[PDB]
Amino acid sequence: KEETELIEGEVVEIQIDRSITGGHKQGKLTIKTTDMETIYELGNKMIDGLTKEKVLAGDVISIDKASGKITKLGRSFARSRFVQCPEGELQKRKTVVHTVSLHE
Amino acid sequence: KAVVIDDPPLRQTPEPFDEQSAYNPQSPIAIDFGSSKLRAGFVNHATPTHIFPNALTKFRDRKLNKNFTFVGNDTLLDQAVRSQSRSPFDGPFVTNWNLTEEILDYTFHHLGVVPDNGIPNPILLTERLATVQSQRTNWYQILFETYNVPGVTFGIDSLFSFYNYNPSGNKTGLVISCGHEDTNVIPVVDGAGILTDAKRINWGGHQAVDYLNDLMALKYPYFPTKMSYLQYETMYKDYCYVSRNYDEDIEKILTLENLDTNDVVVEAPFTYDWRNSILHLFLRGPRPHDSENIHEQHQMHLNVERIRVPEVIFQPTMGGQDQAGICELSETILLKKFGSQPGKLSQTSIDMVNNVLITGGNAKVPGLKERIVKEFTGFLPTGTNITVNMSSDPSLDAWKGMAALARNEEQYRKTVISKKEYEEYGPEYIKEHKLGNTKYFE
Amino acid sequence: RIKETKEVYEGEVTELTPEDAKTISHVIVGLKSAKGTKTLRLDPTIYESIQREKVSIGDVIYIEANTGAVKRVGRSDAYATEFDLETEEYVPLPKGEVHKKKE
Amino acid sequence: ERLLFLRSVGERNEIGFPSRFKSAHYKKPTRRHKSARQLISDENKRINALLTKANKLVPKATYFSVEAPPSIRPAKKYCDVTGLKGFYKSPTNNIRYHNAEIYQLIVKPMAPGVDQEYLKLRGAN
Amino acid sequence: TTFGKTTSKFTDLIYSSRNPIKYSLPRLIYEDLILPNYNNDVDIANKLK
Repeated sequence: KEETELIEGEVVEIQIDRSITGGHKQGKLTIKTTDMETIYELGNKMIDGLTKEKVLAGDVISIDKASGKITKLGRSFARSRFVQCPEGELQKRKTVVHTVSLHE
Repeated sequence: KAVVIDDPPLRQTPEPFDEQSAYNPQSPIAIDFGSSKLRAGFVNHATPTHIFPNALTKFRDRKLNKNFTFVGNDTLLDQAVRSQSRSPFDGPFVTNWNLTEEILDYTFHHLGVVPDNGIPNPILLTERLATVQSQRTNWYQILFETYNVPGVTFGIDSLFSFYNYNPSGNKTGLVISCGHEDTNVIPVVDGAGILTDAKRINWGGHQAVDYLNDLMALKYPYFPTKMSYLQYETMYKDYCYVSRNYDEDIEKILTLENLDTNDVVVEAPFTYDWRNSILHLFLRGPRPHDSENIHEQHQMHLNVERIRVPEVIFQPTMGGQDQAGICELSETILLKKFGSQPGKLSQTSIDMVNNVLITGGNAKVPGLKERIVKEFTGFLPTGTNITVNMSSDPSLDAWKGMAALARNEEQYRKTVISKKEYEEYGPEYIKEHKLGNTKYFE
Repeated sequence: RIKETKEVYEGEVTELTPEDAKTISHVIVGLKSAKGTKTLRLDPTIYESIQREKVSIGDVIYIEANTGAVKRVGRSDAYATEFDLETEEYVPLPKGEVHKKKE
Repeated sequence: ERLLFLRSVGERNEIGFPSRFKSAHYKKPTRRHKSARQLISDENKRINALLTKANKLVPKATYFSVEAPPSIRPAKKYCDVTGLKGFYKSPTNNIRYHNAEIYQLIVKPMAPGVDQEYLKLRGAN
Repeated sequence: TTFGKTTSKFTDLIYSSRNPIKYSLPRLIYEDLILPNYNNDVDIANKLK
C-alpha cells in the first residue's frame, strides 16, 4: 500500500509567453474544480510537458508532480470523450493497493 | 477555563529620589536612552536605580488652571493619565526635543543632584547604529549648551553589552540585538565593532504587537470591545514562543490532539460536524461554540499566531519587509566574509562562532536560543564548537556596559568628547573608537 | 565470506565547482545535512557520473565512497517554492550526519 | 482624595522657568517638527549631494548601507486567512488559501476592499 | 497508441506516442532492489563481482 499525491481538475485558461529564441518560457495555468479555483505559476519543464500532449481550455487533466506525467481524462460538459468535472480538493492523496506476484 | 486579561495595574507608590547628600560632582552619569524604557543611575552601583517608561503627560488641571507634568513611573498612577502618555520617539529616531529636555530635567531631579551652571558630571549615552547627523548634532547642541556637560561619549548598546560580558576589550564575538524598533547583527573582531558589515532588520517588539493587533482585528471583525496596546502587549508576553522548526509545527498546529494542550483562550473585559472543520478549529478551538452566549462573544483563541508572531525575525517577508532573516545574515557574515571560503572556516570566523551573544529586550521570547543553535549547527561545518550566551535579563546589559567602561579608567579616555574638542571641531566630528560609530566615508 | 565496508555521503549539494587543467582535473563538492556541512574533493569519473544523473545546486544526492555510485534522491524542500507547479520531487534534508560508516 | 492625590505628585515634581538644572545662557531657537519620514530623505539627498560633489568617495557606514539585503532563498507561501501552508491562490483577488472550506466560506463571499487589508500584512498591495 | 492529440509564428510537433497498456510497479521494489541505499548491498556486490 502506497500513497501518491495527484492534481485533477478542469483547465480554465493557459497563458504561455515565449522569447525570440525560446530559451526561457514563463507561464500561468488557471484550473478549477466544482468547489475551488486556483492559478499556478509554471516552470519550464511543466510548460514543455503542457505543450506536448496539447492541452486546451476546457480539458480535464490529471497531473503527477513527482513524475511529470500528465494524462487527459477527456473534455468536460461544454459541447459548443465527455466526462464530469472533478469535485472536492484539487490536491488529493490517494492510497493505491498493489498486488505483485513473486514471478514478476 | 478562559483567562481574563486587563490593563496592567497602576503603581501605588510614587517613584522616589536618591539623597542629595550622597552626590559628588566628579562621578559620571549613565543614561540608557531606549525607545521603550529609560535606564539611569550613578556609575558606582552595579544595577540601575531609576527605570521608568520613556513617556510624558501634560496634565491640565481645571481648578488650578496649571499645566502639570508627569514623567515615567508617575504616569502609572491613573488610567486617564496613562492613556494620554506621549513618547519622544517617532520610529527609531527622536523627533521632538522639549519633551526629552524636560525628561532629562526630571531624571536629574530624581537622581539627587544639586548642580550649578549646568550639570558638572560627564554623561554616558546610547546612540543607534549609523545615525543621522541631525541626531548627534542636536544631541551635541542640547548637552554642550543647555546642560554645560564637561565631557560626553557615544556608543551602541549591543557593543556595550559585549564589553559588559567581555571586559578585556580585546575579545572576538558576534552580537545579536533584539530591540523595540530594530534588530541588529554586529560582527566584533578584536574588541572593535566592524560596522562596515553590520546589518539591520526593521522589526522589533513594537511591530510584533502591531502584527498581533492586525491579526486579531482581521480574525474577529465583529468583536465588540476595542483593546488597547497594553493588553495585546501582554498577550505577546505570556503566550508567544519561538518554534524549534516552523515547517513541521504548522502542519499539525490545528489538529485536535495538539489543540487540547497548546490552545490559549483569552477573555476581553466587560460589565457537518465541527471536528471536521479546520475553520471552526481555527476560530473557536476544540470546543462547541454557543453563538448566543454573552461570555463566548468576548473570547479570542490564540492557536497559530503564538509561533507566527515571533517568526517574523527569521522570515521578514511575512511582516512585509524584503529583508534577510537573522540566520542568513549570520550565514553570509560567518561564511563569505572575514576571509572565509565557503567550506573552509578561517580563524576569525571560529572565534566569532565560539562567542555568540544574544542581547536586547525582545530576547525574552522562549525558544530563541535553541532555534539559533539548531540553525547555526545546520549551516556550519561538522564539529564546529558553537556557544550561545544569554543573560538572565537581557534588557539591563547596556547599563552594565556603561558601568564596566566607566570603572575601567584606562580606556575610558579614548572615547570622551569634552567641550574643547566640540568647540574646536564643530558638530560635524566623529570620535572613532572601538565601541562606537565611525566615519560616513572612507 | 568477504569482509567489506560501506561508506556513504548523502546530503544537499551547496557547491559544485569544477576546474580544468578541455579536461577537468577535479571537482570540489559541498554537501549539507541537518547536522552540518562537509566538503569533498572528487575525481573526474564521479563528476561524469554526477553529470549523467543531472545534478544541480539544491539536489539531495547519494555518494558511496568505495564504488563511486551516484544516486539523485531529489531536490530539497528549501527550493520547493521557486514555482507554484513543477515536475520535480522535493525530499527533506537528511536528519543524520553526511558521512556514514558501516562494516 | 483620588482627585487630590495627583496634585501631591504635581507639587513635588515641578520645575520653574528659571530652572535649576539648565545653564544661564540659553538663546533657545525655534525648531520644526521634522517627523521620521523627512529625516531619511534629507539624509539621502545630503549623501547624494556629497557624492555628486566628490564625483566632480566610497561610503563606509551609513543608514542606507547598513540595511539588510533581500534574500536569495525562495520565500515560503502561507495562507492569508489562517497562517497555515498555502497551496492555492485565487485568480480574482490574489489571496492565498489552504483548502476549499476556507475558500467557500471566506475567500469567495467577502466584500471588495478586504483584499487590501488581507494583503497589507505581507506588503503585497 | 495513446498520444497527445488535438480536440478541435510556428507550431511544435513533439514525439508523444505511448502504449495503452500500463504496467504498474510499487516504489518499494525499485528502492529496495534496483537503487542502492544504506540498507542494501547492490553496489558492493557489483564491485566485488
